[PDB]
Amino acid sequence: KFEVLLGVYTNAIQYVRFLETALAVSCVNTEFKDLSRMTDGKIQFRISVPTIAHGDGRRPSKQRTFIVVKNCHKHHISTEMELSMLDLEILHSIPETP
Amino acid sequence: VEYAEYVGAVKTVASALQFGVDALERGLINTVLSVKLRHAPPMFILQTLA
Amino acid sequence: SAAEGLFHSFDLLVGKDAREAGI
Amino acid sequence: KVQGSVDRRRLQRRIAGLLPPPARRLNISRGSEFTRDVRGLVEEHAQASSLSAAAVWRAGLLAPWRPPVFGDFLIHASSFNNAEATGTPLFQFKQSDPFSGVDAVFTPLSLFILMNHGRGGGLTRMANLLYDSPATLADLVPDFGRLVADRRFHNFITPVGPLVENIKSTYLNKITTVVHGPVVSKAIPRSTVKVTVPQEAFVDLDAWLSDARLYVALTYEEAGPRFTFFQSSRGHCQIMNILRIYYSPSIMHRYAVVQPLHIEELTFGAVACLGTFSATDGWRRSAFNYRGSSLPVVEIDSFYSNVSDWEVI
Amino acid sequence: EADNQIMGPSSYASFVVRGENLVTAVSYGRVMRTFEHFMARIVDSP
Amino acid sequence: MDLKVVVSLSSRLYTDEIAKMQQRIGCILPLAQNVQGLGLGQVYSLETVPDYVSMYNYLSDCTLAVLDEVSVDSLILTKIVPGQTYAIKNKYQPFFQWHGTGSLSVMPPVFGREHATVKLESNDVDIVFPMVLPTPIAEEVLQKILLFNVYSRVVMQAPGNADMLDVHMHLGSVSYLGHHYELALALLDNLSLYFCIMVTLLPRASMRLVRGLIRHEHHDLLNLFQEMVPDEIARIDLDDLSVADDLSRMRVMMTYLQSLASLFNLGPRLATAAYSQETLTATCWLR
Repeated sequence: KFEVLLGVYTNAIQYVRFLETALAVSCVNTEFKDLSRMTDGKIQFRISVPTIAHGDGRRPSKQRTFIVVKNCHKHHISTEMELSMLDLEILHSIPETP
Repeated sequence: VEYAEYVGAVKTVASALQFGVDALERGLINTVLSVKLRHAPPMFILQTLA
Repeated sequence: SAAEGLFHSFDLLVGKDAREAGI
Repeated sequence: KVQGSVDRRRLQRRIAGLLPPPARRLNISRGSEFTRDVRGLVEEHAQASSLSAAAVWRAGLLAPWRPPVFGDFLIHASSFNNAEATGTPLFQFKQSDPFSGVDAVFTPLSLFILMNHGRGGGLTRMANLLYDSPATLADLVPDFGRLVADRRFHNFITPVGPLVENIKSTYLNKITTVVHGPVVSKAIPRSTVKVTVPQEAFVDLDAWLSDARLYVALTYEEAGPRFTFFQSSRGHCQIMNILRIYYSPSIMHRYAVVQPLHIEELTFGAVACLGTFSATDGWRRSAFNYRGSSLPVVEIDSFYSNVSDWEVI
Repeated sequence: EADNQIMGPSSYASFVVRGENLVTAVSYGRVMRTFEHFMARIVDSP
Repeated sequence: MDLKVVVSLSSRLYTDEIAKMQQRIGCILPLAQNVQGLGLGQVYSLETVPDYVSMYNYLSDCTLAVLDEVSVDSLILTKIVPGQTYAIKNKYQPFFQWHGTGSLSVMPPVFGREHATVKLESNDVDIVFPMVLPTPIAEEVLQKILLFNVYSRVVMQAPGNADMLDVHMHLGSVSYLGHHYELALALLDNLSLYFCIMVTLLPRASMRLVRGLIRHEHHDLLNLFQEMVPDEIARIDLDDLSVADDLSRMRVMMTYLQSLASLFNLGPRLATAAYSQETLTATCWLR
C-alpha cells in the first residue's frame, strides 16, 4: 500500500577532472602508464644558447652548449572505495528477469 | 608419488571446505534454535496470558 | 653518470610529431 | 646431446606456478579501458570471496615487501652540510620551543663538534673542516651546559635512524630518514642503501671480547661527553652487562676526581639500539673524504633500523 | 574578459616513438629528397 | 591478512553513542569476540575498587586494539601486531602533546576515571580507554601522582609534617618541551604502599647484599668505589635479626622490586615516527 510520499534532497557535486580544471595549462601532462620504468631521480638537461654574430671585433664564438641536471619528483596519492559485499555478489551473477 | 600427495592435498582442502559448509549448516540451525528459544515464554506463563 | 656506457637506440617524444624539443 | 639433472620445462612451470599475481591496473583514461578493469575487479572479488576452490587457490597464491615509515624533517641548510654522505645516522635534538617552524638534527660529526666545543685524531680536524664553526651548533642547542650538568642529554636526543633522501636548498633544507623497518630509497628508486658510521666513533664489542645489532652509546666522560657506536651480535637483553664491563676501566678511574652535588651526575652514559643488520653481510671499511682530506668510514648494508630507547649504563 | 572558456586536449598525451623506422634504403631519390627536406627547412617557416 | 576483530553488540544503540565513538575512534583500548570483556571494563566495575596493579597486570596480560567503527550493532576494531605500523590519534580527555617523542606509554587514566570511561544506559559494558601519553610526560605524572598520594596519606596520619600549598606549587605542574601542564586531585594508595614497603626494606636488603658482595673481588677498583659512597648511618644494624624473617624480608623485597621495576617500565611501549599537527595523528608501531 502506498502509505506516505517522502521527499529527499541528494547533493549535486561538481565533479572535477585534471583536464577539466584550468591549471592544466601550466603542466604538459603525459600518460607514462608505469612509473617503475624510470630508474634515475635526476634528468639531464641540454641547454643550448644561440650566438649573436658580431663583426667589428671579429671575435667569433660557437653556441656554448652547457648541460645541467635536475631532479625528478615523485608522489603517491591514495584513497579508498567502499563497495558493498552484496552488490558485488549481485554483480557476479547476471540476471535475466526484469 | 607427488600426484598421490597432491590428490591427498586436494582431498584435505575439499574436506576442509565441506567442513566449513557443514559448520554453517549446523550453525544456522543453531541460531534458529536460539531465536526460537529466545522468543518463547514458558508454558506456565502462556497458560493464562493466551 | 648513468649513460656512461650504454647505447641509445631511439627516443620517446611527448607527442611532438613535428617538434624535436621538449622532453 | 645429453640430459641435465634439471629439465628446464619443469623449473619453468614451477616458477610460473609460484609467481605472484600482477598488480591491478585501473585505466582512468578511456571508459572502454575502464570497464574491463572494473570487471576484472568484481571478478577478482567474486573468485576471492565465494566459497569454492577459487578462494583457497587465491589465498594460497598471495605472498604475504612492506614499505618502511619515513621521517620528513626540515633543518637549517646552514646548520647542516649536504657534502656529507647519504646513509648517516641522524639525531634529532628535541626542541622545547613550540614557536619553531623547523627542527634540528645531528650527524655524528655535528654532535662530535658539540662535544669538542663543550671541552684527538684526524676526525676532529675533519669535523672542524666540515662544520667550520662549532658556535652555530652551540647556540643552536638552547641549554647544552645545563642539560649536561643535570645529565639528561640522552633523552633529549632521539635517534631517527639513517638518512636516505636529502634535498639541497638555500634556506631550510629538507631531509628524509627511515625510522622503523628496512632502510630503503624512497624518492630515488628502491635499489640499494648503506649506513655510514665514523670508524673512530665505532668500535666492535665482540672484537674487544675476542643477527647483528647496532648500538649507539652516549658516555659522560668527566671533561665532556662522547658518542660511540657499538656492534654486537649478542643478546638484546645481555648488552647492558658487557658494556658495563667495557666502561668499567674508565668510570672510577676518571670518577675519583669528581663528586656530585644538588644531586645529579650519577648516570654515566646511556645506550640505545639503533637496529639490526644481517649476520650474512659484514661491515666493509671505506674512506669518507671532504675536499680537504679523507677519513676512514664503515659501510653497513641491509640495515633494519628499529630505534629503541636510551638505557642508562 | 577576452573569453569565458578555453580549448584544451581531452586526453593526456601519449609517448610516441621516433628513430627506429627501420625501412631499407629505398633509392637515391628518397635520400636526396629527405636531405633537401632537412636542409631547406632552415630558411622556410611554413 | 585482516587484523580486524568483529564484536557484536547486544542490543540496539542511539545517538550520543555514535557521538562518543566518533570522539573515541582515534584512541585505543586493550583486548581479552565477547562484548563484556572488551577492555578495562572488568576492572572499572564499581562493586570492586578500581585498583592500579590489577588493571596494570591485566593490561600487560592482554593485547591491545584500535577501535575503528561502530555501526548499529557491530564493533569494528583491529588489534596490534608487532609487525606493521598503524595510525594513531590523541582523542583523549587530557589533550597533552605530541612533539616528536620517540618513546610512548600506555597507562590507565590516573587523571580521571570518568574522563575516559564512556557509559551507555542500554549497554552496561562501561568501556574505557587507557591514556596514551609520551614517556617523559608519563614518568613525570606518575611521580607527581605517587608522591601526592603519599603526602595525602601522611597528612591523614599526621597533618603537622606536610602541607599542600608548597606541594601544589611544584608537584601539580608537569613541564616538558616548553609546555607547562596542570593536574591535581585507593589505587595510588596501594601502589604507594608497595613502594613504601620497598623503600623501607631496601636499607636492610642493601646492606645485606653489599655485605655479601663486599669482599668478593678482594681488591677491586669498582667495588671499592661503590662501597665508598653510601650511608655511614645505614650499614650498622644487620646481624641482630633471625634467619627466616630476614630471608622472608628479602623474598618479599625481591618480588615487589621486580613488580615495581616492570611497573615503572611503561608497559605497552608504543613508538611514533612522524606526527601531523593539523590532522592530530601520528604513525605508530608496537615496540
